[PDB]
Amino acid sequence: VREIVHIQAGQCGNQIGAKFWEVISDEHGIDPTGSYHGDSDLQLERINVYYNEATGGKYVPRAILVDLEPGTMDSVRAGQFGQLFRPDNFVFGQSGAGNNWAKGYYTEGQELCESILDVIRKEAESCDCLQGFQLVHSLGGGTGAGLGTLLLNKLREEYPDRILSTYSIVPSPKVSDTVVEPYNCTLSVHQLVESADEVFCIDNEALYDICFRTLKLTTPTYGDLNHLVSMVMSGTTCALRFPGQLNSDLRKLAVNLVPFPRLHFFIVGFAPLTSRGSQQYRALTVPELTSQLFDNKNMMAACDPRRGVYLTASAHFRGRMSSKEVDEQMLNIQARNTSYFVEWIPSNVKSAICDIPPRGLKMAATFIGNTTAFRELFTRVDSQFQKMYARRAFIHWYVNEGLETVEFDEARSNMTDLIQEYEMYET
Amino acid sequence: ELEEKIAAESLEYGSHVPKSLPLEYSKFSANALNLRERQRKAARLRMYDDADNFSKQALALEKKQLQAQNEKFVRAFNLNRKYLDKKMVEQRECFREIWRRKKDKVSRDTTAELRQSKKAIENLEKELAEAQASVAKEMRRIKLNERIGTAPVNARPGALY
Amino acid sequence: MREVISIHVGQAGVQIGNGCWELYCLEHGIQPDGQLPDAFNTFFSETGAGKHVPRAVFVDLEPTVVDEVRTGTYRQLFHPEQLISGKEDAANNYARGHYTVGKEIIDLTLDRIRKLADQCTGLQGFLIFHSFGGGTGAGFGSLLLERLSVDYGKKSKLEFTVYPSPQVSTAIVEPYNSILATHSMIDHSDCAFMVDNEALYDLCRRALDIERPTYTNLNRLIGQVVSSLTASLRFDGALNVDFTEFQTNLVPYARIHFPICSYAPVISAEKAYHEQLSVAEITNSLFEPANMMVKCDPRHGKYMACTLLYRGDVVPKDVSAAVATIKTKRTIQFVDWCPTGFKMGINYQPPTVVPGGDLAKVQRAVCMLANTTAIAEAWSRLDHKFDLMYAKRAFVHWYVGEGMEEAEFPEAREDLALLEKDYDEVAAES
Amino acid sequence: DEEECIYNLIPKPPPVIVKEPLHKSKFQDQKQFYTAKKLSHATMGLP
Amino acid sequence: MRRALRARSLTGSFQTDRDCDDIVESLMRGAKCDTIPPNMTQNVITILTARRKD
Ligand SMILES: Nc1nc2c(ncn2[C@@H]2O[C@H](COP(=O)(O)OP(=O)(O)OP(=O)(O)O)[C@@H](O)[C@H]2O)c(=O)[nH]1
Ligand SMILES: Nc1nc2c(ncn2[C@@H]2O[C@H](COP(=O)(O)OP(=O)(O)O)[C@@H](O)[C@H]2O)c(=O)[nH]1
Ligand SMILES: [Mg+2]
Repeated sequence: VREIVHIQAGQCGNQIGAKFWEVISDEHGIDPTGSYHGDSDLQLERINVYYNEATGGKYVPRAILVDLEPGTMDSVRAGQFGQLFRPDNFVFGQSGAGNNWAKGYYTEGQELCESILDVIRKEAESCDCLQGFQLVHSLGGGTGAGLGTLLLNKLREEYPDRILSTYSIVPSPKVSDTVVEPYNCTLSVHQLVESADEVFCIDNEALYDICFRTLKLTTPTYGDLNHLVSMVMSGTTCALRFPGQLNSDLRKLAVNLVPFPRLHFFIVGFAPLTSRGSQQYRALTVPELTSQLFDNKNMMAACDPRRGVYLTASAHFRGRMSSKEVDEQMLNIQARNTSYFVEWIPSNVKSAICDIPPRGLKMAATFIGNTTAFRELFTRVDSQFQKMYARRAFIHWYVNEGLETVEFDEARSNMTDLIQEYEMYET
Repeated sequence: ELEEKIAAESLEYGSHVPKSLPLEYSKFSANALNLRERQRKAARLRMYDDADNFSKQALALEKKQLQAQNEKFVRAFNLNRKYLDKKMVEQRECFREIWRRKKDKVSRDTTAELRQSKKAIENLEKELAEAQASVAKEMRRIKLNERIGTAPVNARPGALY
Repeated sequence: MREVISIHVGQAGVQIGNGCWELYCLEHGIQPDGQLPDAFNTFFSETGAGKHVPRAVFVDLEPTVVDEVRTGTYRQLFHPEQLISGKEDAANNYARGHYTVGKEIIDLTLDRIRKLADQCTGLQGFLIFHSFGGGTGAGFGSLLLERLSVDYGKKSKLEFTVYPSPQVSTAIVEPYNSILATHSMIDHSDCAFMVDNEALYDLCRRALDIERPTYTNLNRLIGQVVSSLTASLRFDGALNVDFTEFQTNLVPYARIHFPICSYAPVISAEKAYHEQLSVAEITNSLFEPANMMVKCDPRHGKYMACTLLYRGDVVPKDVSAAVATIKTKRTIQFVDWCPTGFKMGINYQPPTVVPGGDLAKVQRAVCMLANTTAIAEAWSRLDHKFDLMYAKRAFVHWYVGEGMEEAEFPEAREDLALLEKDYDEVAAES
Repeated sequence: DEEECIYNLIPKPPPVIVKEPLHKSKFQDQKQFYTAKKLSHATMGLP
Repeated sequence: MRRALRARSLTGSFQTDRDCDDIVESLMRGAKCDTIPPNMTQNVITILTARRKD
């Protein structure tokens, strides 16, 4: 009875969420038509976290779908698990996305926001309890980057106690999928820094590298990439759904990992990864999970932890294991590699254990880290923002929508201040 | 001192009330700018009598949504104020809680120190009463001996000198 | 006739309680549903037609751990009013579990324990379990003790708490939570015992031969001591020690009450085939630094008065011979005041085993509670860890945001300093 | 207690609450229990 | 408490706002639009847009 509201916004968020419901429905044992035919009584214990029950044994997820154009909605509507969603929860406009942050935030966002909030209010007030909100969006586009922040601000206005955890995808360092990303990302950061409580950053390039290096995928489609992201989102809330020897929910994670209000951007990872044909050679044990978790190549964000220093880190374990083994391993990784962990915080590594692992695996682990290495990512976008802005260039398409030039200067000022804040605490 | 800190906090919150509608709320929507663009391009042609119609159509739309955003701003300000108000109530709740405990510490230690002396006094007062009872009994026997009596047993002599 | 109340708070307390009540129910001969297939009534209350109910209260601000018992086998044993569950946990935050969310459930908790005490005609103490690093174990634990002090006054309140280990840690804000709970417990507790996971882990691997223990194995070890500690009130014995007797014998002052515990023999099945473990051997095994359940070396400091408890076919002369040999140890340092320095007890009931257990069926066993100055090592570690964080104000915003006033942080630091001062003053030369 | 001489002022010395430096415990040797051998970097190799 | 609810300048400083307010007031009294300094037009446009809305 710690329900979580899930919101999908934008092209990227909608597809990731679609795979995410397949992952849960398999774990809990729900048919695509919403019938329960599972295999364990434990799956029905706390299914209320993610689902509402319709009279007749039909289970409906707490999902809200948002887009400016119905293009991606129709693809999900034809999906395998498309029948699962509530038909009235589909909210969309009738205008092109525009790929413009100002247009999404100001021009079409205002019209859509009033309907979206009441759709949220139906699900938020329908359940016995509500811990926090779950948002999926990207930071390079116009719909997710703009309208997602607008809904985040409204959510912070109405519900100032709940945890506003969001999952975001950051533009890649080498080749990126939009011309005007530095404008969109810098504007989006200023909203996210103040309004949110947890932000998880995922990079597409690292997902490609992880697929080829470990999974040996010759042709990794977006389906596999969304599958990799879906595991982490399942892992974080698993402590709510199943019993364990040491429970650790969202607010425990926020207090442990966040030492100052603004340093709350996080890197994520998952282990183990089934190499096709090669895992026969590998002996999966708890120390092996730790080796993959703290390996720099498994991180989903292309920021090298070794070039920075750690502040806090957290690991979850799923399955029947020894508690002494877990507490010893966190000790060993912190003692053998001292230089990267700060001094003025002892016991930088948090741990947690849950007895029920996912299907097929015997044990699974999730790694969430916080480090100064994020200054690499913000420096990357700042230089792109700076030099384009000097030429003015694409500004013409944001000014006409009603955005004044002071917003660019304010967004850079806050974003640069965030960079220095990671600089200062390295001492 | 806590009351002074709360008063300073209250002053700080209300010091910076904007004199006009802030920037984020200040913008229009699509249906206003589109009508402005068609109005401006109509007047560029020698078709003024239709541009004037578009302007008068767009004015009544800007006038609506501007005051529509005004109510949202006022509601948001009031909701932010109510959050700060419940927080400072919680601050006072902690202060009365901590000093309730601080009062209990003294209220127990002082009563314990008195309780040591209270029983000691009551202990000796009972000892004195029982001691005086023997003296009164011997005096009563000696007084009654004044009119006929018999000799009693004597105490132990020669203890130590 | 003589009764004890058990309170379990947080994850660590209630998960220990599951193991303890398994040990008690099997020892007396009661099936888990509370029926029969004596000393029953010191831990249980009897209803008509032969159903027994324990004297226990299970409280945590989150329902997952408690609902395990509600769905488990023991659901038939407890009274549903006893099992109390909150809505959202304290998130390892002291201020959250004391002021904001702890006060929501406190008066509901206090009504039940007081209601449970009405049936207890001869109650003589309380048994309370904590983990100092947790938000509920410390924040709500400190709140619970403060009320019980004024609600019940002069009734001995004994605690069994998990102290933060030197090296092993699972919460980053753990040093913050321990110091704040340190102030409340030093004034209100009649006597508080100390245990830690790090020493119990090493004990559960060396003495008991286990490659990879879990929380379950450690919880059975603590139950043995509490069962041995309370065995004087339950079964017959040649020398009996009531709760007031440990209280006066162990402590010379009010603020020097903290003991440390030990137990012997802790042996595996295939080692006891060789080691006999008679009275002289088990008494010697107690004083080794290996068997201490808190990782603080007794050789670092000196010993004050100690208490020994024997379970089995033990004769008083063998006790006197063993204690005499211990006083011949020059590696053991005693304070020159208290030349006596010992109180011994003997009971005629062997320890109790558990199916799928870890211990051997030794026919005689000994338990030790001792007062020593070595615990000053344990606080100095906690003191240093706190100073590094508070110098840079590492996590203050979380605690301030939940109502806590910052002035409490130096005050709780100041109080721990006096406690460190007090122990060294007494430990100083006569 | 109505005397005029009392009226002028009631000064107080600096706070008798101890300005003393915080007590330093004697029990500071800790190599018994802080035991794990620290290394700069083994598992996470150099950049 | 949110930055949107908090007061903010329409330019780099309130002093620039006062200089802009002075020139806008001069414009209100019939001064032609070419009297504005070339670098100064941007702040004038932003404030005029804000004050029409007001
Ligand atoms: N011996 C033992 N210790 C445990 C067990 N479970 C948890 N712990 C200890 O409990 C300590 C921390 O307390 P928490 O787990 O946060 O429990 P809590 O007081 O309820 O805190 P919250 O759940 O956040 O309210 C950890 O250091 C663990 O070592 C257990 O089953 N056995
Ligand atoms: N992982 C993943 N990323 C995607 C997918 N589809 C799009 N993206 C990424 O999302 C980013 C921006 O998406 P965009 O179309 O602008 O979303 P918008 O905000 O709704 O406009 C691009 O850089 C894409 O790489 C997908 O199916 N999976
Ligand atoms: Mg708890």
